[PDB]
Amino acid sequence: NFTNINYYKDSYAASATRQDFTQDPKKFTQPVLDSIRELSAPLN
Amino acid sequence: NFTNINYYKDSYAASATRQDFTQDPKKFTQPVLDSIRELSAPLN
Amino acid sequence: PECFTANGADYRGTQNWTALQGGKPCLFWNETFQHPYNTLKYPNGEGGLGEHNYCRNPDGDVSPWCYVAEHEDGVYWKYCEIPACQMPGNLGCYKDHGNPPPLTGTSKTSNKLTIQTCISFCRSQRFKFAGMESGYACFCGNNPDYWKYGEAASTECNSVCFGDHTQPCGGDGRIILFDTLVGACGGNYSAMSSVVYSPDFPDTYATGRVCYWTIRVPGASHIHFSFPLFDIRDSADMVELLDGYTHRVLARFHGRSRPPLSFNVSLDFVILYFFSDRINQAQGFAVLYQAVK
Amino acid sequence: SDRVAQLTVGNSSITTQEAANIVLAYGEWPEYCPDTDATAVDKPTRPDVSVNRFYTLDSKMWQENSTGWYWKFPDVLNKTGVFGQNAQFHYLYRSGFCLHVQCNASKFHQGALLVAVIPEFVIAGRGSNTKPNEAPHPGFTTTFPGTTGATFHDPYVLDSGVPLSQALIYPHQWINLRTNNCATVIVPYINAVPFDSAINHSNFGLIVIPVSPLKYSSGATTAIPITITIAPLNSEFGGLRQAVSQ
Amino acid sequence: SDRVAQLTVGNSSITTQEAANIVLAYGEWPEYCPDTDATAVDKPTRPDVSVNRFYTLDSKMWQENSTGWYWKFPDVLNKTGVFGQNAQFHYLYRSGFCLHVQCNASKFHQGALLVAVIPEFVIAGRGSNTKPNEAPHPGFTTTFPGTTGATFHDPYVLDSGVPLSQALIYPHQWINLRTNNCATVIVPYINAVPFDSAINHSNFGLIVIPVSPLKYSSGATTAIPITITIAPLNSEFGGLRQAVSQ
Amino acid sequence: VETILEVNNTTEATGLTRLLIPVSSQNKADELCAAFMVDPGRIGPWQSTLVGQICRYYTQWSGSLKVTFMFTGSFMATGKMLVAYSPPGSAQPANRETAMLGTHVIWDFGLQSSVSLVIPWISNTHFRTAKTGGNYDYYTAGVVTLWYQTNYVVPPETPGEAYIIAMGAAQDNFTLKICKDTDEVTQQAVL
Amino acid sequence: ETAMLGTHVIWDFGLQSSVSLVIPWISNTHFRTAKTGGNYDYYTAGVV
Amino acid sequence: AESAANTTPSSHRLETGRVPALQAAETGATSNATDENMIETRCVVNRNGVLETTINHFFSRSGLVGVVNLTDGGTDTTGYATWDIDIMGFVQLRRKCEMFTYMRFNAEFTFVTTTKNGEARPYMLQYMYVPPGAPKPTGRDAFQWQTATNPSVFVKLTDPPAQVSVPFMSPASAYQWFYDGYPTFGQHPETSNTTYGLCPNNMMGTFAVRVVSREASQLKLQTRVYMKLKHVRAWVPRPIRSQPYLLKNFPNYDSSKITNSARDRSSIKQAN
Amino acid sequence: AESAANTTPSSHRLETGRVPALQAAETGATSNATDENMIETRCVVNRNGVLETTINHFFSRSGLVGVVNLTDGGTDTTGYATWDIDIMGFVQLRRKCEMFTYMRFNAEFTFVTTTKNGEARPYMLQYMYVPPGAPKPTGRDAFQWQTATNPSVFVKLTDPPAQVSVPFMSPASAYQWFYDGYPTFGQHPETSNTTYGLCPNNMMGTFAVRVVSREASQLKLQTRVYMKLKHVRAWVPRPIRSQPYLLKNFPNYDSSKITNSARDRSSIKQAN
Ligand SMILES: CCCCCCCCCCCCC/C=C/[C@H](O)[C@H](N)CO
Ligand SMILES: CCCCCCCCCCCCC/C=C/[C@H](O)[C@H](N)CO
Ligand SMILES: *[C@@H]1O[C@H](CO)[C@@H](O)[C@H](O)[C@H]1NC(C)=O
Ligand SMILES: *[C@@H]1O[C@H](CO)[C@@H](O)[C@H](O)[C@H]1NC(C)=O
Ligand SMILES: *[C@@H]1O[C@H](CO)[C@@H](O)[C@H](O)[C@H]1NC(C)=O
Repeated sequence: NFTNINYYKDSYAASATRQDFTQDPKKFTQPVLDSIRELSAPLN
Repeated sequence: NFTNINYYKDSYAASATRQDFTQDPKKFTQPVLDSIRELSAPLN
Repeated sequence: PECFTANGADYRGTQNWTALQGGKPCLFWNETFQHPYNTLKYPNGEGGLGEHNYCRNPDGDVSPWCYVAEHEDGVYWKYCEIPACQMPGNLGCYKDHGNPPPLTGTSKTSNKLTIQTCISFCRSQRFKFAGMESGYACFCGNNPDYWKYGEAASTECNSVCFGDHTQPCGGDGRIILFDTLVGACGGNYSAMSSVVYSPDFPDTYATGRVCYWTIRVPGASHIHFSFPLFDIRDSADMVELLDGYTHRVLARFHGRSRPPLSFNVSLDFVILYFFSDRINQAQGFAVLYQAVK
Repeated sequence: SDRVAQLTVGNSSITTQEAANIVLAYGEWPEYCPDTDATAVDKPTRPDVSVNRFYTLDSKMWQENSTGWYWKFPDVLNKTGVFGQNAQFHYLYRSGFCLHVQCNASKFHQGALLVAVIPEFVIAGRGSNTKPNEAPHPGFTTTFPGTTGATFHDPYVLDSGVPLSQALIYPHQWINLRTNNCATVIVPYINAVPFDSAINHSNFGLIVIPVSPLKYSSGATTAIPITITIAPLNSEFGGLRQAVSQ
Repeated sequence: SDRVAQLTVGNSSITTQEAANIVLAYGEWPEYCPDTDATAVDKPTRPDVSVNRFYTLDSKMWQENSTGWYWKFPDVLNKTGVFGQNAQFHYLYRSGFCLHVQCNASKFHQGALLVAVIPEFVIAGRGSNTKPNEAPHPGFTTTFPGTTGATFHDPYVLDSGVPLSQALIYPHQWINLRTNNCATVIVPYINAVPFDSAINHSNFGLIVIPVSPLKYSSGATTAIPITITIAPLNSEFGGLRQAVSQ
Repeated sequence: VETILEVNNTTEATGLTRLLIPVSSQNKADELCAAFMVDPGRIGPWQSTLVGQICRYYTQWSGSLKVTFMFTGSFMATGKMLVAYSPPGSAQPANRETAMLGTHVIWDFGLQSSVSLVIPWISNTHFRTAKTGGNYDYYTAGVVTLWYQTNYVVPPETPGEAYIIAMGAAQDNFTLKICKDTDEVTQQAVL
Repeated sequence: ETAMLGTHVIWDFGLQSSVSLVIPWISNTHFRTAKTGGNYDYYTAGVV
Repeated sequence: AESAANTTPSSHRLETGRVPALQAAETGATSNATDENMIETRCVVNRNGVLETTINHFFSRSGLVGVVNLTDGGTDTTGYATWDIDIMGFVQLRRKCEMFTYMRFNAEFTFVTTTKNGEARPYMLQYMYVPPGAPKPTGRDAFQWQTATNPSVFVKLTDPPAQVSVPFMSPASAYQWFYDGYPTFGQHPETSNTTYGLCPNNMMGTFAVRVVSREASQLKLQTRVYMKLKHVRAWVPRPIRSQPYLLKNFPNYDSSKITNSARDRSSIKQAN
Repeated sequence: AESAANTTPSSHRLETGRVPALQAAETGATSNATDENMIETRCVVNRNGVLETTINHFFSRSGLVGVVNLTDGGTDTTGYATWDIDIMGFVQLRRKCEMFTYMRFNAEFTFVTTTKNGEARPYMLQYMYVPPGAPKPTGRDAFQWQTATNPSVFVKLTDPPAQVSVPFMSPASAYQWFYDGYPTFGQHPETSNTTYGLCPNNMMGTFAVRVVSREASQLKLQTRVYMKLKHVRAWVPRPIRSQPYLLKNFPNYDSSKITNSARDRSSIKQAN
């Protein structure tokens, strides 16, 4: 099982590299400045 | 003699893996709670 | 018209081929001792079984079928695509591709989906055309463009329904068409010659059904009646034909009465009445009429 | 201590009584261009007091049969003040924006507004013609409305073929007349190029669409204006030359 | 941080905006029966997820000439859901209850409701006859109203000969339409016996009586419903046998 | 990310008034408000959200969903609403005393004007197919029904007709698998 | 099929020719009155 | 994270002050109310994978991109067959790619060539990529087909389909499918703004193909372009289009005859 | 254990109390009486292997699974040829696989395509796998044949037969060939229970195939499906069927005309 081997001098001619599991969801779900707590009223 | 080498990232596309010699026959032959001895009467 | 039932159970035709263009011949009903449907088992009719090779329906199937010769490739029986076998109110089967449907309207899915439940679902919302496919579908709509995907064969759309097992509910990706006026309870009829079915015609008629079918023709001389299909197993429920000018009864037919197949009456305001009971229900009627100007 | 806020940029201030939390678009603050991502060689200018301030546009009367309004933000401040003058003389431009939409009413009015920003908000022509010479295209006053603004014809599709329902992925804020009377969005510079001309390219655009219609009983006020204030935060300009209008 | 509350029991949740503090009846939490006070030998069952949840009853329109309504709580949930099915099959029963009464209105309506619980709320017959054969007694639909409910005839005497004024000793809560829109009472198991049949004995009963009448000006809404939600906390069942209805 | 559900997708409606749930003052003590299916890969209100299209690009989904309601009425108008989720089984509940046996939340109209009913994962198997039609009713999810808890009371000189905006998103345990083509576009004009 | 929902024991005829059904105490209160008649059916025990 | 999310065991609460189900939607944020702050849940160790939902596993599909006809007649012949490299010709990959604003990726173009009636006769073809600025070949025997300082592929019809890898070659830092501006300065008209939305950062030259022979070859070929995206990065997610496409470089839709995003129902108080 | 079993040297016994040949069969257990507790045996070191009798070496056979006809006419043409993926069409692999209740494995589908008269002409075919829920292609020139977000194989007739590997994709934890239940709720009839035994956990989509050309190709192809099981695990062993099969998804047998499990003899007191 080895698909990280390239056959050319150029790097864009390879296959899919190591997968990245990064998942930042808070930049779309809570784009607010005051961090709203989980157990609180959002407005006071 | 090497057939344990896979050529893809997926694991189901390989060949037959190392053979397992496990043989539990007592779960079908003697499915009883009181272990019947070999030299004894099965009922008393 | 040759078939007045939704599955062609009463079709006494002269068709001895499976299809007219690109078909194989049918086998005779007396040379079929191998199969459990032959004339050695069923004498005196029983669906129509003589010394012919016609496409009959003795087993209560969804379409008439004959015995084809087995060519060591499986199929020993084929459905017969009879062009003149369609109840008046059956537009035919059509193709169904995707998100733009042939019938733009309401949709409904159920595990008990017959022809009359879908017709009633499309009728209770004032839709013009009903439609069903794959056994579990009810597509309503009022658009005139329902042949946008092409016309399909009648033998292709013979998937059995889920509620009943003697009716074709379209097929996988193939929708069968029905108008909502069939099986209704009364209606202002102003056509030249149409058919009037009992309430819940594809099913058996319900308990306590009573309605008034009205037929008016703007200037007809006299009207002609007919009785293709009539099956009543009781003497309490009965059909009547009345004239609404002075409100008198013309003729009263019931289960113990065999109606004449054809007669003329010099009226133009005939109204039909059907008083059902709650004891015994077997099947309805298929009264066809004709007005000569 | 959350419903009150005073934003101060330059010599302007915005006080509030009925406010929700401020929205920071994509979690990124608007900053200056770093040397790693920059590509021009000439040194850019940074007034930081003369163009970074709250500019108030006109007010639009929110009626009952209203569809909605929209704007091209690097093109609305193209002629108003020191910012517009400084943007006409320069070829390159890069800044963020701070927004504030005012809409107040009584406790007897009902309604809701959806204010959001759409990067590269492309206006689509309306028609069913596929011939190249008669295919409808929006005019210049429709693509770039200027300081006045433009109205929607089919606000259900955002005038672009994309449904309004799915437009909640953008940096958005609601103005519910029973909850708040303002909405605040801070958006950074969003583009695939470091600098860009602020005359023939609008980066994003505000849109205000009343989802719930304005309703009130006979006897209350009938003029409900829609006011918008914009602060061009962290502005940069490059390529000084003659001043061009459009 | 006191006017908002979210009660979660099982797979149900009740959110609130206008709330007072929650009421804990007699300062005792509803718990399971200890081995010292118990008397049965068979092991009781505890679903704890299938019967411990918020069950919502019907809504009753609060009119202007309304007297009040009441309920027998171990008899209202006698036929609704897994709790009712599990209570029909068993002979013994012991649980507490969590209540919530919803009644919302605008800021232009006025009125007040008194919701409270009365352990062993016995309905009294109404009449002035002392002969044993004609002395009036309430019917079964009056003593046990079921999931629907029953109305008061003389709510000033609580339909029992005890004045409504002195009924403030019970675990009670007020619903003042200018202050809150809900009332919450948590009552434990109150009985002189450890277990008891939930079919022929109601432990307590809710009562809602409008003390201040509902008033409003011509032009506002006129349908004011009264909704009640009940959570059978810490339920136990014993004596499994055939299912009986009543 | 929450996205406005299209609950009023019926006929006799225009485009903009199609995302609003009408709320009025009912005279009878208990009536039924808008109701809709949970299945996101099914023809209905979920077709208008981003989660529905993303689940349409795939064929099997798992994890819990979230439906967030929002009251956009007047400030003086109060009331309580019952949002009840019911697991698969029989058809839509007829009355409230039947629908309140499932998963429900009492939502009152206060200063905060939004409730968020979570839809738990009560499936027998790990994944559900977005097909859910005819003989695929094995993978149905349930019915979310919004009932009137107390009433929609309104003071005088105040309109007595409000609206509720329904939003929908997915939780953190949301999982997708097996990529396929969507069925929102079948043909296309030569471009 | 109705009586087998309570407390029951299957007894087969073998070498030992005696079974002993225990009757447990499934009462609500601690003591039962031996009266058990008419309006005293509150203190009944059951049917074997 | 290789799995989705685990569930914490929960219980009931009887107390005032904590309201997790009253998340305000006016703030523009998404409700963060979990199941543990609600109906009593259990302990579930979820091991469902999230690898398939990534962007590199979502854009790793070829799809049809371009269809190029080559008649090569005898009296009405042209010889060559150029094809402007653009992705907006077929609405499947266009709908899959226009859900983002800025993208950056590589390509794995594949060419499947068939005959009119369908037949693989051993005819050698020449696939030429003409970069933007280079002269286009005019004729099957032109000077430009020498392919000096120009990449080209020689393959037959009986051979497997050709497949080359293409790097990121836009002069900007990323591609864009929506350009809210104009390509050049000047006065813009009010009648027909045919240059609005045009992005010069996407013109990736022209693709040409001929038949390598001397005299002629009476055969009508039909090439298909399959482009597999790889090493893709996307920014600023955009909603998915709900209207049918009408043009290639313009997102025009029908003003009348609008398509609703959801189909119609019988009543609002009905789930089915 | 790599060998079967060795034998211990035994001898005769003359004593009371030990009865190894009186194993009771009423207990439901199998008699565990060996040879050493009986007639005098010897010491044998058995080295016969047990590797071939394992499950992975027993299910590693391809066998015929499906036969798909493709006529591709000119006047009565269809173009495509779909095939529901099921194993119950041929009784050999069905009899080999229905001796267990629950199984879990992978597949190595192989497609052998021949002509009517038998001939390998260089015609390229397209094998498409349609998952359950995806639309089926209707026509040789349909929209679904683009194979965007859909796996497909392009191969010719002169090429070797194609061979792909298929993972375990049932929504349950294992397959099952016997489902004692109903797929949905409702009232079930007494006349014809045509939905009894149906398991929705086995519908593995549909397999389609067409001829990649422009106009037509007057040739009647006939594809054969060969599925090799691998990585297989079985549970709850079930007896082998002794009656001839009659239907595909139903284990129906003949009420009259019963087939005995053993053939008849002359007499019971006769071995031959
Ligand atoms: C040797 C022949 C190679 C054939 C392929 C040509 C190589 C250059 C391909 C560049 C890849 C561009 C992918 C898309 C670019 C732009 O976004 C589109 N033109 C606009 O949609
Ligand atoms: C690219 C073409 C591939 C052709 C093969 C289709 C891939 C999917 C095959 C799934 C393997 C399923 C094996 C048997 C499944 C069920 O048990 C049967 N349908 C019922 O007998
Ligand atoms: C069908 O019947 C007609 C009767 O006119 C006869 O002429 C014809 O030969 C028959 N064909 C077959 C195939 O039996
Ligand atoms: C069946 O009937 C036909 C027509 O009368 C006749 O020609 C044929 O011989 C019959 N076959 C048998 C087996 O009697
Ligand atoms: C009724 O009159 C018509 C004349 O139009 C005739 O054809 C028909 O046979 C008559 N019916 C009877 C029963 O004589």
